Amino acid sequence: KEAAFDDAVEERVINEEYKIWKKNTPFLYDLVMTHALEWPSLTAQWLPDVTRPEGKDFSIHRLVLGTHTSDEQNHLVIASVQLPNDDAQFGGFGSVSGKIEIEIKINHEGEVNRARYMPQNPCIIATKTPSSDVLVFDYTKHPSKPDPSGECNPDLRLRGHQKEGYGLSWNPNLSGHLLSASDDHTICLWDISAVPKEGKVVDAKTIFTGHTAVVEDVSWHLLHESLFGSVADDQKLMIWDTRSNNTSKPSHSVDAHTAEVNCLSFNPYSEFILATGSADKTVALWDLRNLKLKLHSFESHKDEIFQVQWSPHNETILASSGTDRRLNVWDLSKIGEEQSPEDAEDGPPELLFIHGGHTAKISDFSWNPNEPWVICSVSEDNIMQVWQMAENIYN
Amino acid sequence: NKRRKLKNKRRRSLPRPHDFFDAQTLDAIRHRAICFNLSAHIESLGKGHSVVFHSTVIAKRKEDSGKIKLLLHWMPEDILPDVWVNESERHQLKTKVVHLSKLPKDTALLLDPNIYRTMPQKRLKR
Amino acid sequence: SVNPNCYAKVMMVNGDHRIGIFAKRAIQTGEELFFDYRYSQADALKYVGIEREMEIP
Amino acid sequence: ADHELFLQAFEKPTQIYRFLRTRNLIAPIFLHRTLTYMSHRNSRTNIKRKTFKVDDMLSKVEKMKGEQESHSHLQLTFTGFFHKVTLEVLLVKVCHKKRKDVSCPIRQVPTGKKQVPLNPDLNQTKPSLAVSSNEFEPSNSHMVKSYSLLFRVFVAQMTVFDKNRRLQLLDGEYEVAMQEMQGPTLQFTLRWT
Amino acid sequence: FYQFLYNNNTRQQTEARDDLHCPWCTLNCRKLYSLLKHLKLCHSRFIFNYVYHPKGARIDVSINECYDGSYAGNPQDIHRQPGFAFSRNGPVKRTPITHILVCRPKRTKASMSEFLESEDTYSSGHNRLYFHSDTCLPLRPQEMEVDSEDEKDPEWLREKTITQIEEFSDVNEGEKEVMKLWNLHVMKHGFIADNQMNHACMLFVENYGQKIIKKNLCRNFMLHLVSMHDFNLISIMSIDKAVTKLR
Amino acid sequence: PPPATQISDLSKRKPKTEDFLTFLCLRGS
Amino acid sequence: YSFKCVNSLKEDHNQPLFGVQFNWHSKEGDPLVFATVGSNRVTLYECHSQGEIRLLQSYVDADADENFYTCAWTYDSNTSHPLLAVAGSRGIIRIINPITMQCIKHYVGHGNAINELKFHPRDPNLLLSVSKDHALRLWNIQTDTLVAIFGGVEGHRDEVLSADYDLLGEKIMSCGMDHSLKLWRINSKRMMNAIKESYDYNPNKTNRPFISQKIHFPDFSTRDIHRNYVDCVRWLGDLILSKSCENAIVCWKPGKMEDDIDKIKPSESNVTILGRFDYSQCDIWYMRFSMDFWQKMLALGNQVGKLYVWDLEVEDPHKAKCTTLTHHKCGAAIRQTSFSRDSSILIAVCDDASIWRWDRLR
Repeated sequence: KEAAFDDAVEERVINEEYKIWKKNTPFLYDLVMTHALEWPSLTAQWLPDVTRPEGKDFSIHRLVLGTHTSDEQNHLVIASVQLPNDDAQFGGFGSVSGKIEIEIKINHEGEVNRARYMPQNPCIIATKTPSSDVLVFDYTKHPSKPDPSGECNPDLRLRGHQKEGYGLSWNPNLSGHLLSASDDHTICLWDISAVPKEGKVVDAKTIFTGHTAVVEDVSWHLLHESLFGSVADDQKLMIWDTRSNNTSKPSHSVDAHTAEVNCLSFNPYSEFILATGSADKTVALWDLRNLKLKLHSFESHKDEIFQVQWSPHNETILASSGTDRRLNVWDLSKIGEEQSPEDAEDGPPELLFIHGGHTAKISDFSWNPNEPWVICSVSEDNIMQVWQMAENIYN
Repeated sequence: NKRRKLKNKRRRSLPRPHDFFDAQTLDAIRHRAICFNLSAHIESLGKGHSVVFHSTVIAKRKEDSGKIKLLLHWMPEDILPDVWVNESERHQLKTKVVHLSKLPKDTALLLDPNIYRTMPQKRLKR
Repeated sequence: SVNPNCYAKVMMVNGDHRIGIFAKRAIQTGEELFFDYRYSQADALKYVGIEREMEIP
Repeated sequence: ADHELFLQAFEKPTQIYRFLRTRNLIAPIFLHRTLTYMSHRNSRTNIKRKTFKVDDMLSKVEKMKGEQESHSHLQLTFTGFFHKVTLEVLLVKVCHKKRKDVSCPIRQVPTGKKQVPLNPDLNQTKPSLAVSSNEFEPSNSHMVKSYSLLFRVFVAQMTVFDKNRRLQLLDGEYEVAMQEMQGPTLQFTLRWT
Repeated sequence: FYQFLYNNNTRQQTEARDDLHCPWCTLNCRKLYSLLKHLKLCHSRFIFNYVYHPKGARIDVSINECYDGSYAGNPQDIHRQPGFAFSRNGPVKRTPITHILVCRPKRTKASMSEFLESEDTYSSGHNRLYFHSDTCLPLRPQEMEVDSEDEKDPEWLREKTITQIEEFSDVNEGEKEVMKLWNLHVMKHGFIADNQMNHACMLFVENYGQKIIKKNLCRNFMLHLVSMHDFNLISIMSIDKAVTKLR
Repeated sequence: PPPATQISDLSKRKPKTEDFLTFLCLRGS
Repeated sequence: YSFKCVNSLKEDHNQPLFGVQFNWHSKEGDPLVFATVGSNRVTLYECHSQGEIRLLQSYVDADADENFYTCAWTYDSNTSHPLLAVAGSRGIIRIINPITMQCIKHYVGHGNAINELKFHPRDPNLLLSVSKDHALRLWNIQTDTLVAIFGGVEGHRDEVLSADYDLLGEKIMSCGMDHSLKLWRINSKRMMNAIKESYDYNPNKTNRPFISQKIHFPDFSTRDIHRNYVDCVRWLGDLILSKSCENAIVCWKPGKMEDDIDKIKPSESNVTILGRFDYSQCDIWYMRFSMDFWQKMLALGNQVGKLYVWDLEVEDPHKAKCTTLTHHKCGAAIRQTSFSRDSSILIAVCDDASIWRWDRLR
């Protein structure tokens, strides 16, 4: 068919774009890291803990990931990486021995739909799996080496969701409190701090049934342990508060966009600012007070977006990426700012930066503390991308 | 290595690494480009950066006053949403030129799907 | 190559002459191996004239 | 030698680059205004000190500035068909495409019909009015695109609303072309009783 | 002025349509530095040079002979049959790789006096795709480890030596089988020491002593042993061991 | 070829068939 | 003997022409389609009455700048769609389905070039591609898995260019510029195990790839037949034809005349020569003759453009009553010949892009 023919032509195109992007990359990026992994990982996140060796530009950072394979055993993996804190040190910058590796492997079941570390102790993590039970692990107790027997030990795993799903959020203030979303259209809660030796499987402490559709995103307010919200395919998001009697009636509600929405992100600095993307090539934000009026909308993306995050150390920076194989950076301080015609033809003033250096679609992008100017990103092609923009754009 | 010069330090003459492109796709793209210029005239009339829109009228609208209007329409059928214009500004809008940066969002795929293809093309997986 | 990471060395084993190869320098994963064929200079241009080297100075 | 063969050698690289320009001018790989040597672009500094709670009341400022309303209850009176057989009219509703569905669904309704004579030019008879209720709804237009109308004796289309939340039509007189399978045409005027 | 050269055999010259404008990308460079920088990066498929003009600016261009046009993704995908290639519909085991391309951008300031006069790779890992040495076929990362393809003794060698045995006429078949088993025992293990020589004795009788009964070639095999005892590779108690193993 | 007309040689080289445009590309044949 | 030229067409590319192929894999009443490979073009035609020939769909290798050498008609049992494999100097096999108008089976791995193509008489999914690197590899196209390879350590020390299947597909003769005559028995107990296992393979089953086998020990070999290059040998039932540049065609059988072909041991070295259908004016190799479907009629072209024709009946080289048909218009170089699935239509192809159809005068 012509669609097959055009896709084959498209295969040539993406190779060309990567080649062209590679050609211009050094003059626009201050760092270029690339690594390919044996089996694709759906999501990735930085360990908050970091250490910088003395007299050594390369900084010790640790990343955690899952495993997605065709038919083999999947594993939960933690990998370390070294990145030059000082760029003045010119084996391009460091030794020829390499600056990236993997240290931790534990048998994983299915693929990691979503996994994060609980903030009060990053050692303990929870993982969304194709199975109904949400698995919980701590790499300290479990061996770093993979166990070839195939057995896994999801100690203190979480029950309460009937099926798998997407959406995970630990309470930033309450230890052991996390909200999980599922295809069951229900949001389940657990209290890990209160978990006894009940059998390493914890039933949902509280179950919410607000959204009519498959709830796919749910997150606590970054400042309030009481405030939290959920986002589903219903194109309608609803704000919730703890202990608020029935678990199906939200405190507030609003339809984010005209298409499905599965991405929510509060501003860590500004309490009121809450960023909301959408599948309709559109990203927006709302106010804790002004729910009826959209503050602003962003539509530079050429496809669905479902991953959004606020830049650390930078309240004015928000980023999002999706199936368009593009990553868009936006300046809140530049919303509507007058720009030369050579800028408007390039993009809106609020649009901070656009990155497209990956042949495959990227399913996750994550920055880390202590390094506000680098972003790790995971594409379908098993590629791990870390890059630093030029300081010139932000002076 | 501190004295590491640019990336050019590789070799003098080595066998070619074989080109990824192909011929039969090249001709199809050219003819697709050729038939694209037959209507949009980017190369001939737009100088590779512009597209020509010739105006046609579908309906004639007359109000209570003398502000009789026409609904201008353009042949590519992927053009901007159809707008009402009056009789006075007929006959010079019969040739409208719009830059590529000014094209609407949906027109990106209407003119050519190959401009952007959603490679999965369907929900194989999340 | 004229500047190889490996070199040839004849050896005597149990009354049998053999030739082995050893790493002229320490070598990491995935290297390409080279050694000097050690023909005449004119012969070297005749067959192995490719040197694949950029001059840093 | 012949430049035709010389051009032939360079034709493919140029043809490739011409298409590459076209797509990037539509779907760029990077922001040219971020180029170091293109520094005149985006010359303004990033004033990160600019607050963002100001966007809250500024949004209200534009909203009461941009308050919208619609007439109320479409009406239209018939006028003779012009051509060198009765006529029917249809109304359609267009909806946005969701994640699972491949193409944006559209729903149609048979709004009504009228017994137009066989190409009545002038002095045909002694008029009839088509009554439309408040079928259009801004809340519905939140979930679906704007509606449109169909005319068949023979196909013609005319859309009521735009995504700018502003009505396209008004109570003046109308005369739309009528295409089959200048030329056939039907006339009328719009009312709001 | 734009100069196109084909070994100077055939050449065409054109005149620029407005200055500081890209003929292909149609970018108003507004800087000849931004122009020349645009030329190399955007039009990498070609080469470019500055040759100066009576006005001051003239550019000559030609094809990149060593243009790097090739597929950049997983090499194993290219050689799959069409349809199976460019699948991207499931996880694919692929060899690890890492490259480093930017340690620090130089960020040197623009300067034409130096730029016109001048005009006038930290990889790591198994990058390229490897092939089956035995059959000249592409490998897959799945079996990239166990693939020694090499051992003590190739099969065809076993065939050739057996055939060469039959050529001998003075040897009765009772003896002929003896060294066939014994030799095939040898390069199977590749013993090299006298101690191994003895250890091979009880080893060979242990594995094939029943087959000796089956072939009923024992007496020839004792004599074959005695030769080694004449060659000092066998002791008397070693001979006793064979008798016990046989019986 | 003797007339180095313009940059139009690109517009001469590509549409060699199928109604070559501008009617003047024949000069730089 | 009862033949005359009735048609002649010439390709416009003027490139040297190569192996011809007539779709004998047809059904009764099907259009009589034949194919031919040029330098880089591939062309198909169907013979018609009155001497007309209707040009059919023709393609060109506009990407690989190489001279195609061999081709073989192909058929798919699953879709009932016929195909035709091709090969050339680059040693790459392409199989185009006319129903698909395209080739979607890509097979590489041979060293230098391919100089012979032929299918198994029974299984259409097995093919031998004789190569320039002296290699004899087998492919299971239906499973796309490689099958055992022949030659190797004790194979031909020179390039093989001519090989043939027997009628039942049990022994395969091989001859090359070394003038060696090596054959291998398919029926060897080991092989059909692999052939069965060749049809039983899944790439996702395990990391271990399929194990094609290797052979180095032909059931017989010799070189005494010709003192010059040999390029044309065929399985005349239990008898073996053989043609060299020395302007002679000789048929022969292994060992003594009473010795069974299938009883011959690899150690055998005796020869029984019973063929003298000699010719002339063709002292150069890379010429291939043609056979009728029923193995009853032999026709060979000539460099000077004539024909050398004999039947496979009781007519024997005892007298060799030749039939030297000749067309005056064709004299440059008759590169190949091809019969139909009958003895009625003969198509002779000249090197200079020109073909010359001869129809039976019966």
